Parts: sequence; C-alpha cells; structure tokens
Amino acid sequence: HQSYDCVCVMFASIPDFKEFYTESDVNKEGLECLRLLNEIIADFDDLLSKPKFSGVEKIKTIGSTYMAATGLSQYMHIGTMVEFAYALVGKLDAINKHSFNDFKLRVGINHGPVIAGVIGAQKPQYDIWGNTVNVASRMDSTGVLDKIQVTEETSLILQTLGYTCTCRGIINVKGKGDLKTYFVNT
Amino acid sequence: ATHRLLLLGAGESGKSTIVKQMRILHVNGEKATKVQDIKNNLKEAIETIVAAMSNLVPPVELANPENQFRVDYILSVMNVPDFDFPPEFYEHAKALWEDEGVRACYERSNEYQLIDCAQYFLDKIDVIKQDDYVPSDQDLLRCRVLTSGIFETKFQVDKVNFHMFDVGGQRDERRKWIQCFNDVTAIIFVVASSSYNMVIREDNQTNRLQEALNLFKSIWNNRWLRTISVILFLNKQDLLAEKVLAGKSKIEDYFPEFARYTTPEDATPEPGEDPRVTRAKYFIRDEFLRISTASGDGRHYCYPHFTCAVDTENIRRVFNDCRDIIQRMHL
Amino acid sequence: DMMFHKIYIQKHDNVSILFADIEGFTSLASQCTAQELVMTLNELFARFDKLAAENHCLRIKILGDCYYCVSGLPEARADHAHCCVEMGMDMIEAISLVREMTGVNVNMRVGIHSGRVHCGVLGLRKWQFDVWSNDVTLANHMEAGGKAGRIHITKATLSYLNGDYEVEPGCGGERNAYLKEHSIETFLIL
Ligand SMILES: Nc1nc2c(ncn2[C@@H]2O[C@H](COP(=O)(O)OP(=O)(O)OP(O)(O)=S)[C@@H](O)[C@H]2O)c(=O)[nH]1
Ligand SMILES: Nc1ncnc2c1ncn2[C@@H]1O[C@H](COP(=O)(O)OP(=O)(O)OP(=O)(O)O)[C@@H](O)[C@H]1O
Ligand SMILES: C=C[C@@]1(C)CC(=O)[C@]2(O)[C@@]3(C)[C@@H](O)CCC(C)(C)[C@@H]3[C@H](O)[C@H](OC(C)=O)[C@@]2(C)O1
Ligand SMILES: [Ca+2]
Ligand SMILES: [Ca+2]
Ligand SMILES: [Cl-]
Ligand SMILES: [Mg+2]
Repeated sequence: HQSYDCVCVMFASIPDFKEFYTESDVNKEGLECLRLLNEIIADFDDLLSKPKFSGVEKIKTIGSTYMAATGLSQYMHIGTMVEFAYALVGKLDAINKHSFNDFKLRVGINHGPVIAGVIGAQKPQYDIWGNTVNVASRMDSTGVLDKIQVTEETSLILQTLGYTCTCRGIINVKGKGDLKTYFVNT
Repeated sequence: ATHRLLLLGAGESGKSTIVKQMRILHVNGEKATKVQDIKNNLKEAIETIVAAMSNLVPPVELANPENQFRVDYILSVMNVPDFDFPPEFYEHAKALWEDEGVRACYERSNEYQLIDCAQYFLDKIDVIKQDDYVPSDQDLLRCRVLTSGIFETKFQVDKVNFHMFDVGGQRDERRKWIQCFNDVTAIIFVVASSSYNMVIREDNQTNRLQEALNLFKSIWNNRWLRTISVILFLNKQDLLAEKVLAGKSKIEDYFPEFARYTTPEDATPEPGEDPRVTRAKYFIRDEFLRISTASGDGRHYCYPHFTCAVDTENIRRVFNDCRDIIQRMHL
Repeated sequence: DMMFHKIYIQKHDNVSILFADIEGFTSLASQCTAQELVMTLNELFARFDKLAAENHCLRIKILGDCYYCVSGLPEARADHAHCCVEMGMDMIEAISLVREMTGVNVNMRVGIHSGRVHCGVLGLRKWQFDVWSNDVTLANHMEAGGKAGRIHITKATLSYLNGDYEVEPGCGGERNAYLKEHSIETFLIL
C-alpha cells in the first residue's frame, strides 16, 4: 500500500436521515428505515458503473455519509468529483419523488496528498488517511444543505474549470486553525 | 392466509373511518374518552363557521343581530385549552346554528376549512349536551380526530387474517408511508369524492380532488409499487349526490373537462339514482382510471368501488367485493 | 426482491456495543508526518484486531481514529457484556505501550451500551459489515461522553454484567446532550 499526491476526496452525508430513523413495531423496529437507506445508497452505487464516473472510486459509507475519491487510478479529476456530487443529488431527489420525503444532501469536497491502503490483518479493507481527508470530512459537517463546500485551493481550481464560488467565511478546523471556505453556485 | 392492507389517501379522505367500520363489522369505560372528542368536534364546528362569517367575500351578516353577543361569546372561548363545556355553551351554539345568516355561512363552507361532521353534530346539540349521553355507532363514525403516525389493526374474517395500516393523509405525514410499502397485499386508496369544490388544509389553495389525483398518480407510478394493485375507494358518495342534486356549485367550473363528459355504457347505477349523480360519480372514477391505464402493463390493476365510509351497510358490501379480489390477488 | 432491492440485514438482541476513540489525536498528528502516523495507526489497530478475536468481539469498522466492535456477534453469547469490558481493558493497556513509545499524552476513550442491533450491509458496491440502531447510536454517544482511559458503561450494560466489575457514578449527562436529554444513568470502571 502506497502514498499519493493529488487525490480529490468527497464526503456527502444526509443530516435529515437521523431524524427519519425510527424504531417501532410498525416499521419492524427500524428495519424499514434501514430499507429505504439501502435503496438510496444502492442508487448512489448505480453511478460508479457509469462511463464518465469510471474514475470515481467509492471508499466506504458512514451511516448515511457516502465517501468517495477521484485520482487513485491533470485537475479534471477534481471536476469529475463535482459532476459526481451533483449526480448524487439527482439520485437523492429521485428518491424524494417516490418516497414522499424531503432529503437534502450536504457535500464537502477537498484535495491533496493522501495515503491509501489496507488496515488490520483480520478483514483487509481499502481506506485513505491523512490531513486532506480530515478536512474533506470537516467541510461536509460544517456545510449547508444542497451546497458543495470547498477550501480556498479547490475554490481556485474549480474557477479555472468554469465553476463559480461564493465565500462561506471562515472555519475552525481542529488542528489546522481558521481557514477560508467556498460554495459552488447551483 | 394473512394479508397486509395499507390505507392511503389525502387528509380527511376517510382512512380512519374505514378502520372504525372494520371494528364494527369484524371485531369485538373506553367510550367516555371519545365523548370528550365529540364535544370538541362540536366546539370547533360552530367556532369555525362564525369566524368565517366576516372574512368571506362578500361577507355574510347575521339574520338576528341579537346573536352578535353569542358570536362574541364563541370567539372569546375559541382558544381556551381545557374547555369546561358549560350549559351556556350549548345554548349559545344552538342559537347561532338556528340563525339563518349563520346557516348561509355553512352553505358557503367550501370557501373555508370546515370538518365533515359539522352539520351532523350541530343538528343534535340537545342530544350531546346531556351528562349521561352515550354516543351512537354513527356518532363514533362521524367523530373526527386527525391521525398522525402509523397504527396497525389486526382482525379475522371467515378464518382469513387482515393487517390494516392506517396512516396520515397530510403531507408531513406522507413520509412515513414508505415503511408499509414492502410486503403489502394491496393498497386501499381513499378519496373525498365530494371535495371537488374545496382546497386543502396544507396550503388553502391546492384543489382537494386535484390533490388526490396527483397523490394517486404518485402511488400508481411508484417504483416500489409496480406490482401492487390498488383498490380505489371513491368515498363520500352521499355528499357527492347532495352537491350534484343541490347544483349550487358545479363541476365544469372547477374541472372544465366535465362539460365534455357523457355517461359510460357499462354504467351500473343504483336503483332510483338521478342520472346527474350517475354522470358525476362516474366522471370522477374515470379521471382516476386515466392514470390506471397509461401505465401498469398488466403488472398491476385497479379496482374502483363507490363507497360511503359512514355507511356500515355499504362498507360490508364493498369490502366483500374486495375479499373476492384478494382471494385470487395473492396467487 | 423484484421491487425493493434485496436487503442483507438481520435483527440481533442481547448484544453489547463497544466504541473507542483517541484522546489527543491531532496533538499526535502534530508530531509525526503523514506516513509516520499511519504506521502508528495501523500498528495499533492490527494490535486491536487480535484482542477482539480473543475477547469474542467481532470488529465492525475503522473510522479514522474511531475503532468499534461488538460482542454477541456473529452468534449469540451470554458473555456479551463481560467481553467488551475485558476488551476496553486490553485496549487501554494496548494504547499504553504505544503511548510510552512516543512520549506524549494520548489515550483511548471507551464507551459501551447493550441491547438490540440490526447488522449487515448497505448498497451494492464496496460492502462493509456494519451495525445500526439507537443502541449503537447510544453506544457511540457513550464514547463521546466518555472519560480518558476509563470504560463508560450504561444502565443496560450493568444488568448484563452480573456485577463482577466494581463501578462508580458516571455523570454522562454533563459530558453529552443526547445522554442528558435521555436521562441515561452512566457508570465508570474500577
Ligand atoms: N358524509 C360522509 N362523511 C364521511 C364519509 N367518510 C368519512 N366521513 C367523515 O369525514 C371525516 C374525515 O374522515 P377521516 O377518516 O378522519 O379521514 P382520514 O383519512 O382519517 O384523514 P387523516 O387521518 O389522513 S388526516 C370523518 O369525521 C368522517 O365521519 C362519507 O362517506 N360520507
Ligand atoms: N477515514 C475516516 N473515516 C471516517 N471518518 C473519518 C476518517 N478520517 C477522519 N474522520 C473524521 O474526522 C473527525 C475528527 O475527529 P476528532 O476531531 O473527534 O478527533 P480528536 O482530535 O481526537 O478530538 P476529540 O479528542 O475531542 O475526540 C472524526 O469525527 C471522524 O469522523
Ligand atoms: C444510519 C443509521 C443511523 C440512524 C443509526 C446508526 O446506528 C448510525 O448509523 C451509527 C450510530 C452506527 O451505524 C455506528 C457508527 C456511527 C458512525 C456512529 C453511526 C452514525 O452516527 C449514523 O448517523 C450518521 C452520521 O450517519 C447513525 C446514527 O445513523
Ligand atoms: Ca474522533
Ligand atoms: Ca478523536
Ligand atoms: Cl380527497
Ligand atoms: Mg386518518
């Protein structure tokens, strides 16, 4: 297992889901809730097989948080991740139509050096580590619904590729301090 | 031998009643709590009518301005939490309900949000006020309490098992529906047939029937419901005829396509039924069937029934037509 | 199966959910380099993995600095409480040696609840066995509302313990709002 240099990490969680989760005899003690979640994630997995998303490598899923990365295979890989993150919205919206719900996805996207590999000799599973990731996650959680939050670096890169950015303000990243953040325009 | 039925339909559509009817028909201290509920229905029925009187366009005036004070009594108690329901209340209520100007307001009710049981309870106030009052079965049927959440009710019919799931018809309630989508025998979809001249509680603008149709189209074309048939319940059939025969408000004025419509050949009208009613009730059914023909492809079908939910004599009948359908619609 | 996707999930009662996090993770990140960190992280969680197999815990996932297993799975166990307790013990011991090797204040913060779970996998691509329920959600908050180098247990986790370990007032309501607003009586281990 090896290191890398320019990997684009995206976290997309679903804040509205934790509320929607119930445990009652009617929903078979939270099974039906987890059943819709399956349908949603499975819709998100139906995007990786697409051709323009062949570069997207899904890492794992934290509860309702979908975690993926591009560039594990110049900066076109950062743009892809956005077209992907857009796509999840189309997939999460689709569900809403049929499921009479109002889920909104919240997207944090960062980039930089990461280390990718296997951890533990029990069940070997693929995972990426380092600062780049930690920020990616921290930008999701401090994000706004229907909006993609990006760092100052990513702000710039997307501006070359024709995406416009609106400054969120400043964030206290645990260990990296105050820093400027951005939203891509719908 | 166990079937799980799920009751869907917009708010006030009739779901809650249908279950009540099953308790009547096929099931077995407790009612004293419901007596309170019935009184509540009464309170808010009259208090809503009076409140509407001024905000209506044009406004409606009392036929006896003596009643102005009673009108003031009603609005003074409108929001009072645990109301004592004193004998004053009933006296002033009847007085107003007697007042012709107040009745004129009720006769224009479709222009504001008013429960279905208003007239029914108001007409029997001297019955309700008694301290040893016991509600009739029909009184239990007509008593309106909004359902929030999912409530299962099991029962047995000729050694066959049913699981009925009552849900909330309103929009913030439609999210919970999902939990009953998997492993369902069929949908019972209920519709306020009579509510063609009305808007919804949710936003005071969207037409109730037009809402029910769009909600239906959602269910009929749902990704998790592709193989489930939907037993359509066109409810409030009494109230429809009442409105059609009254002819005060018209259908072609809310749904202009009705002007075109003529009555179908396969018409099976009830004995002594006015053609006008026949023409109206089947038009409504046909609007719904246009959604059950565009998609489905013989993977799931639709079974209409004209139903009056507060008619136990009609519910046995229609639910018997349904038992016939399910016996082969689990094979 | 033809309309809903196939669900690979099943209910499991009488199980005990251990959650463990690292106090002083960023302060350690500050000393070593990107790689030097992953070595220390992989070494600890490989170390952790062995202990779980002995202490009859089935490890679920590793979420950065978050390690969490659960005894009572894959198959039922009457030890299910005692295992997690013995697990956290070994874990606070397992961090010790690796902490002394760095010479900086790093520690494990443990949290355990009991009860019922659902377990299995979600989606289609990239399956990873996971658990879900309020009891998991509670267990998680126990770790969050935990204290450094101590094992944070619930009212339910003492009634599966049969009182073999000596406990003391937890006061979890003051360290976490979910714990407070649900009036969970918490305890600590001696
Ligand atoms: N006249 C007449 N009244 C009816 C009929 N069906 C139901 N009602 C009345 O309408 C009222 C509303 O019906 P209800 O059963 O509460 O709708 P709902 O489906 O439960 O509405 P919700 O719980 O989703 S918000 C009830 O008080 C009932 O008595 C009918 O066929 N004819
Ligand atoms: N690979 C990953 N998988 C899942 N989550 C991750 C990953 N990497 C980082 N995270 C997230 O990074 C977040 C930051 O951790 P946190 O700040 O709590 O650690 P800490 O510095 O030890 O602080 P504390 O001592 O208060 O717990 C975590 O909540 C975690 O969910
Ligand atoms: C997905 C289901 C649900 C409702 C229930 C559940 O058990 C969780 O998955 C746990 C607790 C649980 O799966 C254990 C890990 C972790 C990461 C702690 C989860 C998250 O906090 C989830 O919420 C998030 C943020 O996705 C949460 C709470 O969500
Ligand atoms: Ca942490
Ligand atoms: Ca930490
Ligand atoms: Cl309706
Ligand atoms: Mg109801």
